[PDB]
Amino acid sequence: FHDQIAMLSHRCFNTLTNSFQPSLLGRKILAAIIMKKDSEDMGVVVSLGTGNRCVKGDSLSLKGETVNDCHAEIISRRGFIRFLYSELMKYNSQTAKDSIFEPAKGGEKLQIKKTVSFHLYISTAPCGDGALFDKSCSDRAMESTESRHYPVFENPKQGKLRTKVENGEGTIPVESSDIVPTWDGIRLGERLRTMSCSDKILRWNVLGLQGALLTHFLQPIYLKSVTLGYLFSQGHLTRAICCRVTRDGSAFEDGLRHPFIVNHPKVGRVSIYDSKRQSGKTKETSVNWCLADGYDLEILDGTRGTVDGPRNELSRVSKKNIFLLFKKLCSFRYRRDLLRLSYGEAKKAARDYETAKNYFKKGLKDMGYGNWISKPQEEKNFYL
Amino acid sequence: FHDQIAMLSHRCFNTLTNSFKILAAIIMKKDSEDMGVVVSLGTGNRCVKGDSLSLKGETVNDCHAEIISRRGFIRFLYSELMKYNSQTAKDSIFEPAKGGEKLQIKKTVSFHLYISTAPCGDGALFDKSSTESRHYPVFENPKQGKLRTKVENGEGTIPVRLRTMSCSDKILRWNVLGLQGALLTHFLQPIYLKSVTLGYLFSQGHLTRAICCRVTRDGSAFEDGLRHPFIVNHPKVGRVSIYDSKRQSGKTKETSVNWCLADGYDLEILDGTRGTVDGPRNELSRVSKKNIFLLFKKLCSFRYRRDLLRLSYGEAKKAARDYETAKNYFKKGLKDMGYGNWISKPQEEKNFYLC
RNA sequence: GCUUUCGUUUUCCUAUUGAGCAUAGCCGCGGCUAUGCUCAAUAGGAAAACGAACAGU
Ligand SMILES: O=P(O)(O)O[C@H]1[C@H](OP(=O)(O)O)[C@H](OP(=O)(O)O)[C@H](OP(=O)(O)O)[C@@H](OP(=O)(O)O)[C@H]1OP(=O)(O)O
Ligand SMILES: O=P(O)(O)O[C@H]1[C@H](OP(=O)(O)O)[C@H](OP(=O)(O)O)[C@H](OP(=O)(O)O)[C@@H](OP(=O)(O)O)[C@H]1OP(=O)(O)O
Ligand SMILES: [Zn+2]
Ligand SMILES: [Zn+2]
Ligand SMILES: [Zn+2]
Ligand SMILES: [Zn+2]
Repeated sequence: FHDQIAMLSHRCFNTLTNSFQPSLLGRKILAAIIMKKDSEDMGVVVSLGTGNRCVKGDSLSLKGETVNDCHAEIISRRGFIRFLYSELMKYNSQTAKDSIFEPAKGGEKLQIKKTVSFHLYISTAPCGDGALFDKSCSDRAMESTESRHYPVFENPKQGKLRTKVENGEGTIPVESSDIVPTWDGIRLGERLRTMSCSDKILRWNVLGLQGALLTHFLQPIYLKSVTLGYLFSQGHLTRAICCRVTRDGSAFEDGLRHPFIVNHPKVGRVSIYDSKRQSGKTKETSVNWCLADGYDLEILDGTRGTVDGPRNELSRVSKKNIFLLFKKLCSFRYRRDLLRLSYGEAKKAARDYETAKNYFKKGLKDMGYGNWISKPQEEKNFYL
Repeated sequence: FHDQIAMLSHRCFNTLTNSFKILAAIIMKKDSEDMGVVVSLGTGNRCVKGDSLSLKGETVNDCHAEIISRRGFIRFLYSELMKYNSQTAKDSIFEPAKGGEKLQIKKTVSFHLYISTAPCGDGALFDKSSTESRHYPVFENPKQGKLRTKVENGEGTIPVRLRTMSCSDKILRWNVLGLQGALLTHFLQPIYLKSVTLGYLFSQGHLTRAICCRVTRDGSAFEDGLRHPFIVNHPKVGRVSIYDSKRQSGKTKETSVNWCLADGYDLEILDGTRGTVDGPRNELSRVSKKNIFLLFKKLCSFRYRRDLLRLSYGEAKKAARDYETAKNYFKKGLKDMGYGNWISKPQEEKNFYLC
């Protein structure tokens, strides 16, 4: 099953970039999101991302003209958001049966179908909490019929909240670092910190894959499976994405309001590993692709968060673009009240998601993990 | 021009540190031909917490670079005014003012400011997106111009628990109310700046709004209301031609450094977290409000002014009706333009009697 | 001891400008056109070795 998913992703990517320059043959982390219409359906790759770089501290934009992280699975979810936006433009009364959404209780917001299953394929494991192991301890693949998760908590430093920092390799925890995120502080030379990968999947599961922007229109979309081409671990990943939150009993889950409930998807490894993995050859290119694009494999610069080339125009997976798509959806959905408001105010306007996020940070702090280190408030709130 | 200012400031810093990062400095120029000499110098990017507050004003609060440099310059001005006498008025930079009651600085002498980076607050609100003489600010979003308060454990600010105002705001307060401090308006006319040199960041519209031109956004109705001899100063804004192109994202030193012309080689170190001298003995800071009050009392005793020897620090500060009116009008004008409310500390901190 | 940014050395290619040597051609002893090699300056792309960025697994 996982072998089919990996072959699907690799085939789509290779058939897309067959006629491009050879300079794309270097080391790259390839991450895709594949949809399955039903159990018997073969499945089609619905979102493709590459790139392993983040903007520099000076490169940050007060008008949202950068992609803060160009990472493989992060770009994969940005393309997934673009796919969801495109589908919501496609979604209507006539194509409801073919579409991938069905209205929830009251019809205010939609949810994915139960047959339609989402599977996040990644070449390697997500950075941060999901990478607490060693290469020589990479466990093999077994076929378990049960859906029961077995997370591991052997050390108190496992499960904390971590951040990836510019110029700084690895993932650094969210300690009680009293440096409040401030814009001009960063400009004068304070490091920029970004929420890590697995720490940004805990949210996708406790809160939603759609982010806080998209929860105004659809119910939280949950991963149905995570397939890893490399660095797969059962307990570590299962803790990192779904059950680090509920280590201390159901008191965390029961407090969380519907529909923002925890969810333990199925995890898996590709049937046959890929032999080639060299430490070097890492390139600044980032390939972004959505299913609605066609044959355009957009190329970006991760050191600067913009399109590769001397022109270096605006990309399409950036906060400005995603907010333009937000405005397009609002115009399509007649969301006039939210159509004339700002960015951070729009993120906070999701009362349910905001309260769920606050409960998330409160519980993460109570279990001795950490708060939710964020960007400066004037960077997460801008106008166009 | 501005490259000369930067080189002079940096060589003076090196000269002070030969016997032994952000920087602000104030230099004096007797004339165009003269090279110029430093009078104030400071560093630092820290502010005290909410637990080290002093009811008697024994601890310095705002430990940033520009503010401590201004302080130090105030101490130099106290020493320079004390050195005045009728025998050596010609060689001194002071001359009697109108009415003969108060001194003033000479017309040829000018004061310039160099800041190694854009000041915090409204001075670094721009992303990557000396021929002139007119000031042209930029007003793009309502966020620009809002008063900001320093945060604890950080270089940045937050828009408007102990709270201190941002560096750019304070350098607006100087330009409006002069550099002469609070207790020296009895005997001294206000002293202003002439130029500003931002050696590592620069915007021809952002700094002029940060320091000078934001009190002129809604017209010239703020200068006329202010009473003479208090006027808004517009220093000439410049950037060093060749700058350090490389940005350090690592940790920095929190200790502030200060020096003034009258000190000589007595470089002083402070810790911004607490507000005391760097040392296990927990020494009293020589630039604290206590020392300023003591020097003011010494100046009144020397000048045979027994009138102000009875009053306390707060009473002496409010005794000058013109200056307090100028302050109150400045704060009201900042409030009126929708830039926020100047967070004034309670009067109990500065209302103490020496024992 | 594995896990983004700075640089140093070497190699290769493309583009622009200038000089030296040799060959073929033409015009009124002189001058001009084309080709091969060497050097000097700048821009872009690729690879190898080494060094530092801070900080947590
Ligand atoms: O870019 P992403 O990795 O997809 O996540 C970004 C952003 O993180 P970045 O630092 O990378 O920009 C925010 O994460 P933090 O600021 O907390 O670190 C978060 O928004 P919040 O700050 O409100 O949590 C999230 O938003 P969402 O919840 O919708 O997924 C989303 O923001 P964008 O939609 O602007 O990309
Ligand atoms: O010593 P500084 O850092 O340069 O600032 C202090 C103080 O500011 P902070 O308490 O924030 O550090 C006062 O500002 P407020 O807090 O009261 O708003 C104000 O003196 P006032 O109490 O009279 O306002 C000011 O300037 P000034 O020279 O006019 O006094 C000066 O006070 P000191 O000169 O006593 O240090
Ligand atoms: Zn990552
Ligand atoms: Zn689980
Ligand atoms: Zn500052
Ligand atoms: Zn001005």
